[PDB]
Amino acid sequence: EVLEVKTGVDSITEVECFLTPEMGDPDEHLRGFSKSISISDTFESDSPNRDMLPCYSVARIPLPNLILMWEAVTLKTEVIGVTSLMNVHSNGQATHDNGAGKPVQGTSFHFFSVGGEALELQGVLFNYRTKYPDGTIFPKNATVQSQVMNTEHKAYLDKNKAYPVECWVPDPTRNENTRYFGTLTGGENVPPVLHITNTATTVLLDEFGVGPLCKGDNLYLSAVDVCGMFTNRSGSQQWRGLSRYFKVQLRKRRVK
Amino acid sequence: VEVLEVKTGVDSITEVECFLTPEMGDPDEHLRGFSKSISISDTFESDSPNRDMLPCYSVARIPLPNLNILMWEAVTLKTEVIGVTSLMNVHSNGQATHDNGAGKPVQGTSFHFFSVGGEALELQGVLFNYRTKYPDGTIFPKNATVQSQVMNTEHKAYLDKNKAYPVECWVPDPTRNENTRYFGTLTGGENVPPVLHITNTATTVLLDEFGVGPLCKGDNLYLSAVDVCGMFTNRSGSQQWRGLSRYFKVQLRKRRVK
Amino acid sequence: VEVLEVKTGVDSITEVECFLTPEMGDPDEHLRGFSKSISISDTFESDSPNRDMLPCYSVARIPLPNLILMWEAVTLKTEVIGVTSLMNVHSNGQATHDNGAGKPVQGTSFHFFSVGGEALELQGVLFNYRTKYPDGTIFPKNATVQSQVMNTEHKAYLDKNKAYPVECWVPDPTRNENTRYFGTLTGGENVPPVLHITNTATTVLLDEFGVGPLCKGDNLYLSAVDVCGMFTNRSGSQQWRGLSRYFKVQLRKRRVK
Amino acid sequence: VEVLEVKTGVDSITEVECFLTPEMGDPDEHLRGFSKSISISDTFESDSPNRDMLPCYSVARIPLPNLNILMWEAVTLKTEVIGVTSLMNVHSNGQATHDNGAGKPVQGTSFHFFSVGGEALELQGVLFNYRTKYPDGTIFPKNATVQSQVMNTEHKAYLDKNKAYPVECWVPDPTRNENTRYFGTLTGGENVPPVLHITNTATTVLLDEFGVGPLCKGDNLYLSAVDVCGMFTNRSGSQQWRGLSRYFKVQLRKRRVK
Amino acid sequence: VEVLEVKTGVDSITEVECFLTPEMGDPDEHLRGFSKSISISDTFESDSPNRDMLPCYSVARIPLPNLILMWEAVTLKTEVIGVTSLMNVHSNGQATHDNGAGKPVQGTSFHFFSVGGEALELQGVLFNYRTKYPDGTIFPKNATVQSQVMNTEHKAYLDKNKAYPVECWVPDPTRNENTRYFGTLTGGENVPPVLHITNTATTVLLDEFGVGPLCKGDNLYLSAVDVCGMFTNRSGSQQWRGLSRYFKVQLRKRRVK
Ligand SMILES: CC(=O)N[C@H]1[C@H]([C@H](O)[C@H](O)CO)O[C@@](O[C@H](CO)[C@@H](O)[C@@H]2O[C@@](O)(C(=O)O)C[C@H](O)[C@H]2NC(C)=O)(C(=O)O)C[C@@H]1O
Ligand SMILES: CC(=O)N[C@H]1[C@H]([C@H](O)[C@H](O)CO)O[C@@](O[C@H](CO)[C@@H](O)[C@@H]2O[C@@](O)(C(=O)O)C[C@H](O)[C@H]2NC(C)=O)(C(=O)O)C[C@@H]1O
Ligand SMILES: CC(=O)N[C@H]1[C@H]([C@H](O)[C@H](O)CO)O[C@@](O)(C(=O)O)C[C@@H]1O
Ligand SMILES: [K+]
Ligand SMILES: [K+]
Repeated sequence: EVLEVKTGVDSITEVECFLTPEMGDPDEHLRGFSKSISISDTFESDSPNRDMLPCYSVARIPLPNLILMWEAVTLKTEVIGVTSLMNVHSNGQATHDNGAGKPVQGTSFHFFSVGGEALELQGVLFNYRTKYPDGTIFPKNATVQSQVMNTEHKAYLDKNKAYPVECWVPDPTRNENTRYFGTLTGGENVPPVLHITNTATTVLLDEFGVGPLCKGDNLYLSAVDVCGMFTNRSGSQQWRGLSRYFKVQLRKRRVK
Repeated sequence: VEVLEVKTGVDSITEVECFLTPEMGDPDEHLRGFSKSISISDTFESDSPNRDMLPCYSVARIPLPNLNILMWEAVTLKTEVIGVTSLMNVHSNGQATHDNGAGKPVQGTSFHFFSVGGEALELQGVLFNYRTKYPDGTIFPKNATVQSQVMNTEHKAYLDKNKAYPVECWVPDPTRNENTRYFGTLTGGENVPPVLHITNTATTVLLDEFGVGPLCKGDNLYLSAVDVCGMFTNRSGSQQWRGLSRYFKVQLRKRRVK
Repeated sequence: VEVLEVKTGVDSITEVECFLTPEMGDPDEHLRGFSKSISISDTFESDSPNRDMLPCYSVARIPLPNLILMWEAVTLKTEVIGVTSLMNVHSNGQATHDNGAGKPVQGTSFHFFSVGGEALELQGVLFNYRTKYPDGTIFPKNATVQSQVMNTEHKAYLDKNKAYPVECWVPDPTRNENTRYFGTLTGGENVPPVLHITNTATTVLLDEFGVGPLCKGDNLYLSAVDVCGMFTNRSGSQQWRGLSRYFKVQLRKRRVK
Repeated sequence: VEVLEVKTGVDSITEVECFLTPEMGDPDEHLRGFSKSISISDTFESDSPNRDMLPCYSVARIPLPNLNILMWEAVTLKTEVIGVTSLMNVHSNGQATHDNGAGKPVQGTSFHFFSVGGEALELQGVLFNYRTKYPDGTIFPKNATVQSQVMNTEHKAYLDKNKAYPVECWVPDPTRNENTRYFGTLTGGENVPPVLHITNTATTVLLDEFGVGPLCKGDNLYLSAVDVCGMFTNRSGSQQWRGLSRYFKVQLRKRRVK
Repeated sequence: VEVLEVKTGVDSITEVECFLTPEMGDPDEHLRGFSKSISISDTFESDSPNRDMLPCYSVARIPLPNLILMWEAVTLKTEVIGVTSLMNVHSNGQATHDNGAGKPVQGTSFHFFSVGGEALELQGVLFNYRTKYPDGTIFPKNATVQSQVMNTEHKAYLDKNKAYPVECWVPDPTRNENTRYFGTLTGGENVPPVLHITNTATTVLLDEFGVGPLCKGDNLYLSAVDVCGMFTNRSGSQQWRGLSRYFKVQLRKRRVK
């Protein structure tokens, strides 16, 4: 039972933060990058290293202690550091003789969610025989059906640096208390197109005028911003991610 | 059928929620969601695709709570492609984009399609090449002539079976389908990027201009889909179609008819 | 003419539903919907395309129930029929790369449709005024170099099928008061077809005064071109490929003076 | 001026319909609508384009019915590029896309621009390379300096002559042009596809935020255009700009002013 | 500060019109609007771009009529000036193919503008934290590996021209309450510039409460980046090319307490 919104000065609050990307971080200098990508010699021997796998980012944000629940009403969000991708001089692969370095480009996934509980995930595997590495949380008891839909693969995005992007998507059969948005753009030559502005707001209310309700006074923010790949001089390629800004406005809602 | 009032009350609404798996060909026990690698005939008349090389339309007939004249009326749809991020696996015996590079991602010709109706989707056959010999186990335009390459009105069918109706020879029949709402996009070209959006905040309203949605004959709801995302290229250069499942959530209400 | 009131009642509306087949050239008895392989002239002066290499505008004149009252075209639903046929990448096509699938239809496309109460009015514009157009086509006559940009002599009516080459003629924007036309040229050898289908989309044909095309002599004119791109066979030769277009038009009776 | 009421009555309105032809260079008696083949200087400093290699802005000054204080106010515009299908001629001395293939279509850098005003379009000069030597017979930014490569406010002109103002060194002056409405898109890149839409159902309203359109000084309407569609590549690989004409229909009404 | 009513009367509005020139590096006396040609470091760790190879943010502080009342920015018209200059494909560029025209400016672009009542607030993000940024630039200091994703130490104001490298800094979304900013990064070596011009488009600068940027000390801050892409020289060497941006801002007097 969702009842009335509380009003008055005390009745609203705001959460602001940045979620850093988790692209694999293969050494102490490579925060925001994955390990260079290697290709298995056969389909059945696919065995990616942990540091080669971008993962979902998640933050649980504590809210002012309050039945009243905080209701998330609006979101401003954008990718932070878009202009860093203009560094075309840091030992990249020249576009042609005497040219500048190739910029970050290729397959991207840009995703964010705001919810009153952890994002609920459904597993789908490109190749069910992929051996996922220690330190990741991946679909278990994979079968050939996992390549299209195996309803056994349910999870909560409840840990950082853990749930690989390629194994998991938001579960559309759940997530009633979350609003999620994502775009996959695939292809090795896809250009990043990244917009920034402090004038754009997304409303998180459903068709009944109710936003995510924050259980235990916690707000869940999740993101992925794989921008593409950086190509080194040698031709090796690494995923590159960037952080995402969130500003969420919340109001006190009475519930029964 | 005269369409009369909508029934109200707690009893008057129901939801259907499900996923339709893709039917891309499934050439062996490890390759669910993929087709056989594509081979090319040497002439038009020798085009003889194997069944497991042909993506087919997916269909589900969903029984609804029995009525009875009341009919369930489909009012809204939420839908999306499930597993979009799986296409980020660029390390599983793909063809390197260049020396030392990552594997080429799934890309190229795609068809994304879905429909919700109160009866089977009605199909019209159109053939790229009327001399194509379609394989046993598929249902395809019969008595094809050269006119079948542009329009032959003999080729009518119902999407009434799974793993049967090849995508490439059938489309929704625009002269029929009064009791279905359908939506599709073909994006052709060997290098087209998949652009796949997901969100739980988007709803499609299924009502026509008179405020009437599909009416479920015999208390059955028909959901149909194709989500050929593109082709996967193996190390050898061979290419296979790759498809993904589609989620449907449909809200229905009871409607009286006479 | 003064346009007056719309008639009402059961008898006052009618509907036209049909398809227009493409006219791409049809170079032999197996290649309906395709053109002849494209050949290139050595010079502008030697450009001499054969008839079966030239896509043409499609047109249908549809008689309406006999009726001063005129039928007024109010709405249109339209789509390209057979879009999924372009997924046949296994039929004598040039491979994308070694061991790869066949190339799909792609490259230059023209998608066009019109609904009018009389024939579509055409204006001729020539890429190359020295092109010798073939017998059996209807093309701009007395062409001069000015025909490459605008020669007002080249006026015609789209009044015959398999006759008016697409590359020679466009809708005349200076006329066509009694037609609604819509078209997009997307040029380039690698452009991807993007073809949408749905039975939920309607185009309203009324102008800014609330008046649709009025059907002179109780004839409705439908015109289309749907050159989807080119098919490349294993030799590398390329042919235009077209598809049919569905039309459903709702009409109502209108009094005029 | 003080803008007062609009006149009404049958003869309070008039229409202008015409077309503007492109001025691409016209290098010989057979090549109207094309430029000369494009060549490239050996140094930045030696850039010296031929007149016939430089597309120019098109302009027409259209006399309106004599009024006298009343002025014609331009209210709406319909406009269209004329001859878009001509670009389907891929069989006329073109460079084949690959062995045995069709000719390459017109593609690459385009500039599509149109304006409607009650006086000549006001131009600001900006030079890619301030040391470019512009040819006799063109009107170009004079006394160019390195600052002309980004902004030199000395370079002001009126679009008041045809075959004169090269496209590449002039743009509409956004600091002026209060009595004109202008619209343009530059799409740059050697493989850019032309995307040209035609319809007689699209109208642009020319009224500003105060409900006032361009007011035609001396009963003259000014129409300006550029429609460089891309480049045509011939068999040798050499490239020429190709332009097309633009149709304009403008509706005007009588406005009292003081 | 409490925001109260807008003042009316003829005296109550003003307008600012200006252009901001690009700061791409200007490697010599002939190359205003271009950067130095781009060179690539031999190792990732040794990235060390020269100052004249780094485009920077442009900023102008514009004094307003001296006035508690404050000038409130309400609307903006803006566009890139000189878009057609990119049609110069004949000035010692690299031919796209044998006998072809020169490659146009293309590839990675950043188009950005802001209007505020105080300096734009910046947050630093580094592609490579071991990049040695050159003397004469203002760049994130005490860089660590966290600087490659988010190091909140890297805060700055866009308070100087020719100083803040584009690749190091973005608008700080956690600040800028009194600024409206808009930007698009389009990355990739072959992306085509798509540049629209028109004098008919207005951006409204009011927030959801109907309040625009309020100009502290009667100064308006305008900021811009218009890196259009790269020019490729005949040798293959590449230089960033930028263009100026026009701003017209309408302001009104607002009483505050
Ligand atoms: C951004 C960056 O750090 N780029 C460098 C990359 C990068 O650190 C790794 O690829 C991340 O996984 O490393 C480059 O050098 C590597 C390792 O130092 C290569 O020379 C590879 O070294 C190996 O030892 C290895 O397995 O990592 C052997 C392998 O054969 C080498 N690979 C190649 C393609 O030569 C790199 O080029 O990948 C340097 C780059 O600046
Ligand atoms: C628009 C323009 O001015 N283009 C010229 C460029 C340009 O001035 C610089 O690249 C700006 O940084 O210079 C070109 O010639 C240069 C020198 O003027 C080259 O020959 C390079 O000269 C060097 O002395 C240098 O380091 O700058 C040595 C270097 O090896 C040379 N680089 C190459 C690739 O040959 C140029 O091509 O870059 C001429 C161009 O018109
Ligand atoms: C995803 C997958 O299984 N790929 C494998 C394919 C397919 O099994 C068949 O082509 C299906 O027809 O077969 C290969 O021999 C090949 O063609 O190079 C090896 C490749 O690793
Ligand atoms: K007319
Ligand atoms: K001005």
